[PDB]
Amino acid sequence: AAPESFDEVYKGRRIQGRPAHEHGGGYEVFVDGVQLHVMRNADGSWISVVSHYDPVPTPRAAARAAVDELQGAPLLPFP
Amino acid sequence: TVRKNQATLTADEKRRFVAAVLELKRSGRYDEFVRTHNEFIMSDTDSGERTGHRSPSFLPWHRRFLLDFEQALQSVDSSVTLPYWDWSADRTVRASLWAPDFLGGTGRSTDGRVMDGPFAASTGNWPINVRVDSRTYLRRSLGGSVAELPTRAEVESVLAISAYDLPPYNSASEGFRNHLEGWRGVNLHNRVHVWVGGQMATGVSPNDPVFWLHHAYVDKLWAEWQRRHPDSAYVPTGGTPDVVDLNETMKPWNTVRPADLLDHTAYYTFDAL
Ligand SMILES: [Cu+]
Ligand SMILES: [Cu+]
Ligand SMILES: [Cu+]
Repeated sequence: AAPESFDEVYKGRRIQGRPAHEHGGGYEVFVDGVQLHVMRNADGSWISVVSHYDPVPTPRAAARAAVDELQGAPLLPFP
Repeated sequence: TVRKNQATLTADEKRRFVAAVLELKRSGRYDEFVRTHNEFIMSDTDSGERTGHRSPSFLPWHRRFLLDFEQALQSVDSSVTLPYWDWSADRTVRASLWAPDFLGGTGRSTDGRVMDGPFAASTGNWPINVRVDSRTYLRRSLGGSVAELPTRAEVESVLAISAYDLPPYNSASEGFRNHLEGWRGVNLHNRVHVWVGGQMATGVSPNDPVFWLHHAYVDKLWAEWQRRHPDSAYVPTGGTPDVVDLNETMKPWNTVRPADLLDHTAYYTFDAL
């Protein structure tokens, strides 16, 4: 039962999420139109490839954590 | 064939370790370790196949991965072994680990860039190639994303857990493996990744040579746990979908089983256990 979609500008960057090398991936996140690998843990928390050891409660929180991590840097597409 | 506490290495040991790592990087071999690790971190999932992480095989998989890496170092300088980082003891940025003659320090506040030591981008000797963004320099923010490394008290509490692992054998599990990995509880291994920051907090965490010293100490703690719990052993032991059972082989090697990796003394000993 996937989280809702989202779309916002966070710290100057566009982050989007939607229900849909890696895994299944029943949800997709993008930072400025580049797909960000994210994963759901059994307890419902989320992580992304740029914050993989630090569970956050939602995919929007994972997107925001990625923007925080990137410090303005473009994301490269995953595998 | 002895893995030593990083804090005890001699000058010559530090030098030969740094040089062997830099030569694996130059030859292109280092980056394929980074890539292998990122593929498993991106594919291991709680509801599906899981091998390198979030699963009982977290510990023997990283033991074999570190053995592959150590053998590659030894192919450059056969005197070199992986040191370990006891982060319950050496818990500040002033640890000699982080000195310019060893791994270098934390990154600057503006962009997290490591500015000293042999792996600083300015040396020309540590390009970050296998990456998830445009930044091609080693980054760290020691103590930036979590205030504290695990303490010895916290480690002891995990070492006291008698069951190796428990169904459902993933990030939701009780028992030793998941408490050591950190997805439940006081959090040991995951929190160290978060504490270093930079690439160590990401799926391409072996970009930072501290990766190997962190996992060598996680591997030591498994060995310590075995000593405290001689009546406990790897589980599951057969027929579990999506999970590597004791006598099943593991990817990517396909030729080795958790059973072949339980006893570290077949490959190395510690300075003190
Ligand atoms: Cu790993
Ligand atoms: Cu993932
Ligand atoms: Cu790790």
